[PDB]
Amino acid sequence: AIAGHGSTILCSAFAPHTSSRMVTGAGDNTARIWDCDTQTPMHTLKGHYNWVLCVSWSPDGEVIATGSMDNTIRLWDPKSGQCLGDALRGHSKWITSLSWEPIHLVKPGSKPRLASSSKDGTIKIWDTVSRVCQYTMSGHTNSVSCVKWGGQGLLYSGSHDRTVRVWDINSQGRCINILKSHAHWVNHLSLSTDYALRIGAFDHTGKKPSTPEEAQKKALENYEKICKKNGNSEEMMVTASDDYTMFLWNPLKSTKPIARMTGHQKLVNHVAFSPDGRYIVSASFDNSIKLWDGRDGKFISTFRGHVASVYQVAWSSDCRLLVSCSKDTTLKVWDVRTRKLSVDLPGHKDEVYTVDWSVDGKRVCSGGKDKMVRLWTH
Amino acid sequence: DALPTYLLDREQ
Repeated sequence: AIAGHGSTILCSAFAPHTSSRMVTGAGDNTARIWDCDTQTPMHTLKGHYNWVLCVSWSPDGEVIATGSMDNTIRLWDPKSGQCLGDALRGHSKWITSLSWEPIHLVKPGSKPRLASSSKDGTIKIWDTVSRVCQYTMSGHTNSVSCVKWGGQGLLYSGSHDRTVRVWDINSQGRCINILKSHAHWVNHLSLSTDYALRIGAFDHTGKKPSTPEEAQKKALENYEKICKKNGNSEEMMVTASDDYTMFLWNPLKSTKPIARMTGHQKLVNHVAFSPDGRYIVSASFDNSIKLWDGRDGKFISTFRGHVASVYQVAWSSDCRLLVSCSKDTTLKVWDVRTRKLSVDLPGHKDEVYTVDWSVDGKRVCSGGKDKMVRLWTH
Repeated sequence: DALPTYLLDREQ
């Protein structure tokens, strides 16, 4: 439990290379990097005129992107704490999501691009080095909820228009498919591989590549490690919406859902594949968390114990445990093998808005309406 | 108020 934020915390993320570094965003228009070894602040990121809504590390660990209510995006250096230039303008409403291009589809010695979605129904591709809007993906007729840069050169966006759109980065922003199965606001979106996409060339030990060539190697190595289970690369996608349901996809392979996984009694606000894509877990406003099979999408078990709406879930690296935050101020980490609660955590005094597992599975962070960051260590 | 991304455009 460490202070240092003047407003309610809205987001957080651990470093893809170490469990000692964590960035976070609040409504005090600032962001902060932390030392998880000493539980103390490190840097303060300033230059935003409004709430910092979402933060996203770079899969190489060199750059920190940040999205805000002020319709702009800022890139930062995690060690120095300096803004790497002027803001990234061209959005007319607030930023909803950030998605980085994975290292394996990125040339060695070169830096990965950045994708951002907004309430303006568009998604802009930025050049992090040259600082410019390379592409502007538009076509959604309502707010875009979430965007994910797939490890196969495709970007998937979900929106309030009950539609999930697929974008091709190898065709310079061309839209190749438009998925229409949902019947309400698509709230979130998770890929079977976005753990590998997030950590790029790093691993569970934190071993860094010695040369940009090695980074190009391990990036494709870690990605093929997971997306291949039959002999060829296959990445899956789950969507969550306000129609109480979810859909499993193999979008490139087929424009039609693999399964319609149903059973939640209220809207599904968050969904997350396992780090190995084996399980699927969904958090909903009916105070429940349901567990599904990552391969075919069959219902497995229900996680019970929350008294209020569940806001978000985060997977541990060992694919056995997972942590959740809810409106009822508490954090709970569940065990997939016992299909029930592992240990209950001393939670906050108010609503908890964000959680995260460290990549090595050592520490767990959280923050919310009481303006206080909390760190838990397994 | 300062609500998160998913709680914007949501009411009590």
